[PDB]
Amino acid sequence: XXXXXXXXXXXXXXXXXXXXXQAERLAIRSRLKREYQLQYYDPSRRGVIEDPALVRWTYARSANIYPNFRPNTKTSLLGALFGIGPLVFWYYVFKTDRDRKEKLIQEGKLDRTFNISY
Amino acid sequence: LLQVVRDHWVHVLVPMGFVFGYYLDRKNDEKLTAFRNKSLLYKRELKPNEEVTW
Amino acid sequence: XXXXXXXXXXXXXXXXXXXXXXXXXXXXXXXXXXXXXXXXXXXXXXXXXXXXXXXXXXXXXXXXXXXXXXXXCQEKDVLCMFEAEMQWRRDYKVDQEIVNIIQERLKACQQREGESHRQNCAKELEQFTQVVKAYQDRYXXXXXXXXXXXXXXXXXXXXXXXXXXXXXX
Amino acid sequence: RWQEDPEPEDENLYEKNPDSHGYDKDPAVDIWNMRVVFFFGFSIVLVLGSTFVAYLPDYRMQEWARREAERLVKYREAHGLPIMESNCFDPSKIQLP
Amino acid sequence: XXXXXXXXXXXXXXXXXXXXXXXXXXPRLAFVGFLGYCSGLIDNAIRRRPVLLAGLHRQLLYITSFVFVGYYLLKRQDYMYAVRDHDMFSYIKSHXXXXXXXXXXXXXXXXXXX
Amino acid sequence: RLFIIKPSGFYDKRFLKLLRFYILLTGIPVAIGITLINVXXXXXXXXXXXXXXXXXXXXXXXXXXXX
Amino acid sequence: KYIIPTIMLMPLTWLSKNNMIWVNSTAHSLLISFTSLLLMNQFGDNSLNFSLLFFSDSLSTPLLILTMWLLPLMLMASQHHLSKENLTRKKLFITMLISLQLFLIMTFTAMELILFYILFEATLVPTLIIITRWGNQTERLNAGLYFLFYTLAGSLPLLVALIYIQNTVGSLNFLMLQYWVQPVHNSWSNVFMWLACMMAFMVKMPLYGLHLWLPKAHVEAPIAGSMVLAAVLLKLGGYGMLRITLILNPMTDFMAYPFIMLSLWGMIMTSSICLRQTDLKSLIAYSSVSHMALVIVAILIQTPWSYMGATALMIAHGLTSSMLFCLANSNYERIHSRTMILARGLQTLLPLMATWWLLASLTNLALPPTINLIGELFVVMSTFSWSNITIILMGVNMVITALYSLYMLIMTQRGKYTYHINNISPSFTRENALMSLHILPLLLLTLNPKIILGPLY
Repeated sequence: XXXXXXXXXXXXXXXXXXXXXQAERLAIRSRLKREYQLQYYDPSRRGVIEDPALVRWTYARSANIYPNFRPNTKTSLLGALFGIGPLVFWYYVFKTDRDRKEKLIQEGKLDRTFNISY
Repeated sequence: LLQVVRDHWVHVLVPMGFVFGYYLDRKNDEKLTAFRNKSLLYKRELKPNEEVTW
Repeated sequence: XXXXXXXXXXXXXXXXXXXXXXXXXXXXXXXXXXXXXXXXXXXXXXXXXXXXXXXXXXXXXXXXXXXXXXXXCQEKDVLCMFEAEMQWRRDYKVDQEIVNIIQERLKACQQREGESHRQNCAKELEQFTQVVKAYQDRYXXXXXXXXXXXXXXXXXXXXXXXXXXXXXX
Repeated sequence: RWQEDPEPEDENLYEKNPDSHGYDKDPAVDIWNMRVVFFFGFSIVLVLGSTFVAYLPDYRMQEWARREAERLVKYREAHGLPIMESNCFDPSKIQLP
Repeated sequence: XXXXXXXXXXXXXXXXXXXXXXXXXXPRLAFVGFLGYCSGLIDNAIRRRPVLLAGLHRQLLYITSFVFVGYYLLKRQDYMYAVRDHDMFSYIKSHXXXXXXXXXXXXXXXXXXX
Repeated sequence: RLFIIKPSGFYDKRFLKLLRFYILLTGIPVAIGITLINVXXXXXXXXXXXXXXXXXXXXXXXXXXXX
Repeated sequence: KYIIPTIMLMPLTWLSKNNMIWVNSTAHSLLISFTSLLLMNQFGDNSLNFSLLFFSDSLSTPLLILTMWLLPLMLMASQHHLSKENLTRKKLFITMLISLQLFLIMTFTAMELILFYILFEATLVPTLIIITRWGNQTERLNAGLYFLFYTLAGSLPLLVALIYIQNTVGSLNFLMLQYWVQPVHNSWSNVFMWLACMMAFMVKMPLYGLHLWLPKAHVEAPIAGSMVLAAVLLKLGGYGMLRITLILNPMTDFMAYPFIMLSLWGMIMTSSICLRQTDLKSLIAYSSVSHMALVIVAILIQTPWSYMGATALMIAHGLTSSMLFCLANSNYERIHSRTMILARGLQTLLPLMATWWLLASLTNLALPPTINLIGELFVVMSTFSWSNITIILMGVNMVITALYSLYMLIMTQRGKYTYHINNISPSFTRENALMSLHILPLLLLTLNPKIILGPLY
């Protein structure tokens, strides 16, 4: 997704609220980096580190399936039309092609004379 | 003789189990003796050997 | 040999009249490589063929013919059907490779003429069209997977069309 | 409180107190198993088994049908007009309807 | 047949008809004999005893009991299946009208497409 | 001179040596397989006479190892 | 010849001493698998019966050889696991594989439907105990119950189906006797007769609907990766669809028409999800849905060309997906998590295993004729004779077949591995041997694939 102008450096102000906003971002950034620094720079470890953020990322798709979906609303029915719907779409495509083929075999032959495979 | 028998005891059972399976499954053809010379498809008259082939 | 038709004989003769040059590059390389390792390969093949001496004749091809057709015996019984069903499957497996020989006759025509392609031959073209059309009608090719019991119904379907069309005219 | 739940520990053979091995513990068991009988199946099933597969014992009339077809072609070409297929396993059927 | 008509009610084995000949060293008897040995393996799992295979030698009682009862049980099996067939063949012979014979046909069947 | 990047290598190179040692051990019947075509005759195309249908090998063409 | 030496593996593991066990179970199994290729391959025009109806001959089943191929391979990758626990526990879960091997041989050999049924559901029991134990992550029971209540819910209708046929039309038994079968008249009472025979095999061979049986079994790992190879054997274990459709209902294909359309959408939608998924084992689990969906399409066409592609794909998938799961297990034993993004680093840390990663991935695509080109392409060629529209849908699927393989490669082909400190040794001598024992049998099938596809071939 893209707008009329690409967002990279558009609309920026110093102010007072924005100055403290960058201070909030660096506070968590440095906190999570130092616990990595204490784990990386020692020979006593030998192994793969866990990281709680990455495990929760995999847990977002593998789990949290049935805890969700409790508000179905009209959004779930629209997804059903995009799933079960296209299965019914080809039913009026493959049958019409087969009825075109079956009529040709009995009357007015269309199949090639040099055909033997299957 | 003492070194081989004490160490290996289960190692002999598996190849001997194949021979035991070979003998048992082959002898089942003796239960099905019908259609040996009858029905002309691979039928042949005996000259020296008894009942063509087992 | 015998079964495969192919061309009778090829001409292939060089004249070489225009330009002296170094005779011919194709002719000089052909004479040189014939005695270099081609003659040694012919000598080694002859040395192994003579070393065999004693050889078994062997039966190779098996007989077994007819033994009552499937469209003669009826009613569900294992004693009569099994010999008939083996006969139809024998014919079906051979007819799969009968077409292959006739197909290879058309393959031989394409290379030997090249520029002519469809302008000549005609005999191999007519032979292929007759067999494949007969293979399509008689040996399944439309009536699902191979079955001897279903084959009699397929033959009856073609026979019903012949009886209905001729009666009207 | 966990009481007795904490017991998990990381374990790896790698190279330490093993030199170079695949089997866990004992160098005598490792060499005789992981390199001998592990590779004996590599020599019998793969190398000696390559001779079989489909090559050698004919395998469902693949080579037999070629010799059978060629002699049937030359016989039917000399006498008959129709080549192989014309009326497959049908000679005087008792009506249709 | 479920109800007795010719056979005597409440029999130890058969006694009315003895001629049938029971199976000797049958593959069916070997499986019941295997279960007799198998019962003498899992008994040491209940009462904790060293080695299931090389433990107590009271296993011979468990093998013999399965064979002895099994031989009598399979003797009734061969007997009851014989009586079931005997009454079946007698029903065709006596009535004749119930059974019908048909052989050799040339009937048309519907052929499938694709 | 530099110490450079280090891999395991010792476990890796040994497996390829242990694999090929058992290929070479059963590489002898592969070498015999070539000489079986060379020394012993394979097959010749000939019409069968009514005397014997099958003996040792029933119907086998090409390679002595097939029979 | 086949059964009896397989049964003798049970006293072998128990009688042998505690120091050995694994040496005896693997070596003795390899020589039985050699003898299976020695005798079963011999057949005439129509494949003649082996003996009395207990275990019979093979007509169009070279798939038995695959079960014999995995017979030692289901022990090689399970060596990393089970070693930490008790010696009695080791012997138990080798014998559960032996029991699996005992029942799996019986399914493919015995030419039956009545006694085949009590071997069809009999494979579910040892796998249940295998899945419900040794699972490192939780929800073993939310996969273990789903393992049965998908299969048994669909397969128990075979009792009311198969027995109904033998009570009216002769007897099922030999299948070589089964020519008594008359074509179905096609009525509303005959609808549930066809559905009950199909729905049993609609579960084991995953579609678009009722397909969630398979990913739950794969993601929630039983033991390491060697038991996941037995889960591949269960997919091809429902092979009776080759036998039922041809014999029991030859005229019935009008009711097959909606089921093809279901499996056709079980190709685009099943592949689309197999792109943005997190778990490395799940990206094999959903690709195995679509690869086995190709077989279900081929069966319901009933053309002689389609069965050639059907029988090929049963063996093709049986040694390519199992190969992919062994690679997933080799990363699971080092990183201790099935996450694709976290476990990142080939060639730099895993120099020789990366070439095995390439050969396994490309086999999912149509390579030079190994088995999958003889598998997939044969079905696509047969679908055009059914209808012209098919290849427009089937061609899109051929684009996303790369998107299983290459996405599994690229997301591991980054040589960063900053967070990971483990995986010091790349692969043990057994671990590299696992990868060779899956691809090299398929590389030998390049010369002669006659013993890879044979229903009247």
